[PDB]
Amino acid sequence: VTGKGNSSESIEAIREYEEEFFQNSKLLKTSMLKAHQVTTRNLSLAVSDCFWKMVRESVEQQADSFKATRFNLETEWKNNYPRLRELDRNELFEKAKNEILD
Amino acid sequence: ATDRGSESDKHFRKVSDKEKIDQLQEELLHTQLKYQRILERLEKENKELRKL
Repeated sequence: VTGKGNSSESIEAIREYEEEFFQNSKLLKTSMLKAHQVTTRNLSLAVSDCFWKMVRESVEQQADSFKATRFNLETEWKNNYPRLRELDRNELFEKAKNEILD
Repeated sequence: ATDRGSESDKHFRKVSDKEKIDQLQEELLHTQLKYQRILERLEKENKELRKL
């Protein structure tokens, strides 16, 4: 529910269009559109509620792949790099620096 | 550890458990179990002889 309007039009212009377009146009006079489809708040709510439902349903199981990845990395380390730790940009640099200085 | 069945069994068991708690079974916990109350009520309705 928007019109060409301008970039300065407020959100309440959307409510004004929700009234004028649908009370004036065939969208309600001929029942082409349902009232709950007129409301953009219903789009917002339908997205939000099902969004958090999908969150609660699916996000939890992402731990299985996280654990599998950690297991694979630690397995490669144990098999080949038992001395390997969180040897990120800082730790390897420090060890190389100390060896160089020595 | 090398060429040992025990390590393969441990790896298989860990992966199997991770799959058992994966998304395949997670969905069923939110789509099937919550209607077991309705199933139990329908079982109670079925055992009653009123319908028969």
